[PDB]
Amino acid sequence: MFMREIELRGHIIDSLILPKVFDKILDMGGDYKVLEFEIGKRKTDPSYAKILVIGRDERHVDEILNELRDLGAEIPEIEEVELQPA
Amino acid sequence: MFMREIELRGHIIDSLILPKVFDKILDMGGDYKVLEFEIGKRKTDPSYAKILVIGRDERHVDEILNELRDLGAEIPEIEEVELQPAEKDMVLPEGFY
Repeated sequence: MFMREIELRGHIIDSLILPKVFDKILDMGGDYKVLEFEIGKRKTDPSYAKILVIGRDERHVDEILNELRDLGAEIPEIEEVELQPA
Repeated sequence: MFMREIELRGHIIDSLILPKVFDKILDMGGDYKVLEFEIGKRKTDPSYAKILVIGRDERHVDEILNELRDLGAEIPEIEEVELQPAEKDMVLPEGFY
């Protein structure tokens, strides 16, 4: 099984970024674990979430990744950060 | 300086609940610090947040907690509760900036 960790930075709180991300991951046969979650220090700053995505194999997982990038685009004010060797 | 710990439970994310809790505490002259945050296994499960509430004294913090208690009673997706500390004395004196 292959897994990669991604991070969502930005307006995580009142958006559907996370549910949408979670639905996508599961929709394609993957699973996730939220490894870190830090809320925006004041009700002003960017929260972030480190999500661990888990798959059968690297091509599988990456196919999910790429779709997760596409979601990042549409939903406004959320940045995706790569943690590992891209 | 007094502190009590509270916990929100339910649909923390995709709510405005958090910014509302924070706003209310700040409006009333307290400060808060988010201590823990746990997400459920599927978005249909409940998450929870532990938040420490800090005011000038117990009387006043109790005022805040009661406002926060009424907030949770209004919003249906979430319940609010207080946590008893494993420590008796929850007061801090002035200093520590």
